[PDB]
Amino acid sequence: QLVESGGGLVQAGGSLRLSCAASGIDVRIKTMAWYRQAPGKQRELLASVLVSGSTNYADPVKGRFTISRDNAKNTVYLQMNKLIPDDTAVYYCNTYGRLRRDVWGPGTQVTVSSHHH
Amino acid sequence: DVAIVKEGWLHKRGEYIKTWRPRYFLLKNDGTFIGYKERPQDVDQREAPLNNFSVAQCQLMKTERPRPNTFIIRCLQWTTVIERTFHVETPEEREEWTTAIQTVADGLKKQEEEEMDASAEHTDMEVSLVTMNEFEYLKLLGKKVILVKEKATGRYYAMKILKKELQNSRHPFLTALKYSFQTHDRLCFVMEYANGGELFFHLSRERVFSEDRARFYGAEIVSALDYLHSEKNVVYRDLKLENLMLDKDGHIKITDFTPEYLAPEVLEDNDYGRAVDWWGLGVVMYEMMCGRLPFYNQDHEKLFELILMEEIRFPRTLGPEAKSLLSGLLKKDPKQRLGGGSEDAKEIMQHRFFAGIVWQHVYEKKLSPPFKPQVTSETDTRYFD
Repeated sequence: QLVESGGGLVQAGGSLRLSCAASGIDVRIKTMAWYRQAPGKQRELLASVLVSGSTNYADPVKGRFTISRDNAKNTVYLQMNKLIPDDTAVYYCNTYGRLRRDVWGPGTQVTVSSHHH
Repeated sequence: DVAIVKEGWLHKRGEYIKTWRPRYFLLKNDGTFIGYKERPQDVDQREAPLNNFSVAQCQLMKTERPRPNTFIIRCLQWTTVIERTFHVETPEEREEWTTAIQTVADGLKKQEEEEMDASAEHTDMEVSLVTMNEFEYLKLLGKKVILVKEKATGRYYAMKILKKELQNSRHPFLTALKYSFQTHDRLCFVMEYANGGELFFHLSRERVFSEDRARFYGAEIVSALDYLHSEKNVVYRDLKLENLMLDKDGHIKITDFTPEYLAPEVLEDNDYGRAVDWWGLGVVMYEMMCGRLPFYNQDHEKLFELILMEEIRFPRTLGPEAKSLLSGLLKKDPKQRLGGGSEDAKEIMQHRFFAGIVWQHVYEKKLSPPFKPQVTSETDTRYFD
């Protein structure tokens, strides 16, 4: 079981940190990755962290997002800096096995607004 | 940390001889399913096993044939999928064994999927990731081998097509499997085509080969077996006269398009080893130089019992070097058989029968083929019955 949290409404240029809390499975010995699904776009990979700690990032998030693992909390974080409105999506976290079985958590909604309405 | 999950005596049905062999099998948590002649704790662990199986992805079936309390397992031996039949004295003992094997097998699947989660790379975390339009049909060779010509390059090949029911090995005396593709119902093997015919029919028409002619064929076979053993660490297993063909120039091509060939250790249900290839070489070279099999009988019970118990008689026409080679290759104990030692093929290469032969020259096809097939073209199928 994977539980995403930490999302909400933030302003352009702000920041957020999402958390992927695991229970029943051990992220310390699993390659962990973050994803996002836009309103009308295909779900895309954003960042992954290997068991060794090596990280890889996709093009739209390089230099803005940072993936990290907290072994003590059995949790994987996604630090989201330099946010822009195009980052609006529901973000997901997953292992490899759950990815190929299409097993996904509820995800956490991230809304980046240009201004307060 | 490998540990024994269950061990005990099982009766394993012979695969060729109608018998049940008592064996002491150890089932370990890594899936190894290993059978000995005696309990390892009774012989101070100093004896090698007779059987090495793996119950990974196994299938289990309980049955009352031929005997009550029988179970059948379809498991693996290294790379080959096999099927073995076991017997125990009570139904409760069979339930314990089938449950223990199945529990180990399920634990191995979870370990596997745990391992894939740990070794998944960044590309593996993405959300998503030859054909018969090529090649031209020409003729037929087997009963379903067909002769094809590649549309793109214009090269000829023999395509083996099989209904759904040694890839990277290259050697001058081995048939190269060049392409391998499949459909929803068929498997396709595009392999090189040796149109010189099967040695089985060439020997059948000549009755007997001279010792020189047999020395030519044997030397090229030894060259290929040395490559498979030392470079590919593979046992060919299926060395027989029917799997020996000639190319257009008369050189050997071991192909893969017969109880009389079975080595004694295989008849007694021990795992295949390198020495079974040298036994097979002994049988084919005996056939070539004598014009008949060393052991033969219509009753397969007699045949297997001749192979296991009776001496090979050599005709008086055989020279002493030829008799020494055949006697060494056809030793019943694989540990005493020529080529069964650590040096493997070098034991045969240094035998007096091959004296004066430069084995690098054999590899380079510098031996003189004693018979040149009269094939007019690469489409000439005159040598296919």
